[PDB]
Amino acid sequence: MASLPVLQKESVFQSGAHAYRIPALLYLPGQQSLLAFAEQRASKKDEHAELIVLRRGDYDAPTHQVQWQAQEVVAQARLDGHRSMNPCPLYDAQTGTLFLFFIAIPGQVTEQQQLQTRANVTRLCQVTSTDHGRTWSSPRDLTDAAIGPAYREWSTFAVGPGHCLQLNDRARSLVVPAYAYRKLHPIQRPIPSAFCFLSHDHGRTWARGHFVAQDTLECQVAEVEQRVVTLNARSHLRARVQAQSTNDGLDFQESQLVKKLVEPPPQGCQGSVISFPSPRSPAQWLLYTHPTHSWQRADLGAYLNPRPPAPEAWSEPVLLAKGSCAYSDLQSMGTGPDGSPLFGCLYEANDYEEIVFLMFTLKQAFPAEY
Ligand SMILES: CC(=O)N[C@H]1[C@H]([C@H](O)[C@H](O)CO)OC(C(=O)O)=C[C@@H]1O
Repeated sequence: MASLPVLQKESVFQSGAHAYRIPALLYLPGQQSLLAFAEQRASKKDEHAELIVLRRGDYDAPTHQVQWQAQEVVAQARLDGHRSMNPCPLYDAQTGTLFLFFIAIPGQVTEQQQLQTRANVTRLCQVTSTDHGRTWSSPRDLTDAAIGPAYREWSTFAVGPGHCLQLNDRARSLVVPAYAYRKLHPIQRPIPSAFCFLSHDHGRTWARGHFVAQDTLECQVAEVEQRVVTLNARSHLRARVQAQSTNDGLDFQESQLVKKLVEPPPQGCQGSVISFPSPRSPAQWLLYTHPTHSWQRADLGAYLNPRPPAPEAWSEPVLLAKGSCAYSDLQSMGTGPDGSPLFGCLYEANDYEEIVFLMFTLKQAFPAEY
């Protein structure tokens, strides 16, 4: 009945003068340290988002523990008179440039307002850093160059939330997952769909990836063995929707509903997925974390997929945290102290009053595999 015994469990963000929701985790391999982002909201309500905070954590080897440095505001991540939300970090392994994509919405203008008004006022922004997050660039509002023509086709949009992807294609392309509320019917309300923002010139210029099966929300993507881009998305149904792309995220040919991966009643809850080298035919497996309770957001579980992307291959979950659990973001941290794949997990806990950092090896969560 207890949670899974892990290598680490520390509360990295807590309620105080501000509340903190919507976590993001980035593993800088050349540093052997993580970057944890989160929304610093004046309250726990979405419209009360304000800026994005950051904390750098450095993995100590002798102790197999991570040590976080004081939290700080990524002051640059924001547009004049706009709030910031949905941090989506990504490290370009080739140029060594750190990217932090985010959303900028005018003051306290709600999401709901944009939806029932069918008037998109959200803006796609990004900030870069060439010193591991120590200093950032001036914010770059990509709204025009990435969306442009389609901006009026959406009631509203958002990126992530969570870490992004960089394919191992000829050009090492950046893939920023997302979803959008598309105005398709004159009467029927706009239905959201997942999709990815693509870039093949290392952030110079972006492009919109094509949508997936209707009714998909926040999502994440991971690459796996020829070469595919599996995407896991939140849905208003009662289970996760996943899809595969064989053309580097430009289109998703296959799209199914995975019943083994449940979703809470309202409109589900953001979950997270990543891939890692396979311990033992396929070169990689997938790991996913999301609440396992079916009525509410609680009991964050970890799911394993040893035959990606076969839907039915997903495993039964393992309890990572008992009680109130919401959003989360995973990260492949390489080889763990016990020679198993190492994982870094950031998750929303206790009625959104703290964001917890979890660290465990594949051997701890899925011993059955060994
Ligand atoms: C950009 C934004 O406001 N995202 C919000 C998201 C969104 O409303 C839903 O995915 C429908 O699109 O919902 C939730 C949530 O706790 O479930 C918090 C997020 O901050």
